[PDB]
Amino acid sequence: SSTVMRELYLIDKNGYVVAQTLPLPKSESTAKQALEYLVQGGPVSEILPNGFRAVLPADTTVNVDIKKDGTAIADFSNEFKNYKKEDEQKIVQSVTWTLTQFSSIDKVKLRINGHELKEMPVGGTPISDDLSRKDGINLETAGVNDLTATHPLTVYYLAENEDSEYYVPVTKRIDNSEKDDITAAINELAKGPSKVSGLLTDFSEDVKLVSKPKIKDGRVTLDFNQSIFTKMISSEVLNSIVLTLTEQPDVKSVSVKVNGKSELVNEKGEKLTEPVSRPSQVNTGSF
Repeated sequence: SSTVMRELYLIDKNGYVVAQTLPLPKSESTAKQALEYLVQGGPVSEILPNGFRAVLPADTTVNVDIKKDGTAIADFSNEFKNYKKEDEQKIVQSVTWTLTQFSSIDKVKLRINGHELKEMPVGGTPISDDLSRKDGINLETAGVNDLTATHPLTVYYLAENEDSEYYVPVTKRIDNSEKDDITAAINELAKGPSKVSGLLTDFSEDVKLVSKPKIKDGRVTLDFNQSIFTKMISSEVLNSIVLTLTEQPDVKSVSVKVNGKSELVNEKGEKLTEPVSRPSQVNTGSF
């Protein structure tokens, strides 16, 4: 009533940048307000869920200028510099993903006291002129990654703490020989996250698509084998699918079938015959 539910990209106890959807006071400058609620020791302290921490250094202030081309310019005070090197990429991703939740913002530029950032101050992490969700989040960097032979794709895995389950986006490397990123996403969901990553998958490893996905007017149709599930598909599996696929360009909804038929039911026993769209609140927080 006096608040609006807003995505804040906080840092969880294992180091992941993660959306927590939290009640923020009505405001005339919502993009600016969202960033203000990333500031350590600021108003977010009162609504900070357990197992998460704020992102920007204490006493950081910010202006946000939203251009007509969809670019938001976030101009920070000098306290912005007062972070640990280890958090450098987290901060860029947090700000980027927090700003781009708004339909008027799809690109981000960073400034400190009006000075344009081509790199982050503490550790020199490069920032591109075009900064968006496509620059990834929680990048998988374990092992040898051939960036010439792979492309980034964001996939949501499951985490949990005392209070709740929540969905954590991770940018994986997909082989460039895969031209179907819908299928790639599903295969990655079935494979599950890295071992000892603080993440889990509710997918069986045997899950496969049995038909090529179709897409029509932003609606993806998936046809699974029996491993996907009375024929119940779990909420964790369904949410993961939908969050993951609706990160992809032009995907607005997902319909699910098993071996040709719309026979899947959810945990409430409801038949899933219609397209499921992205949750209105991603990772509602508990405080």
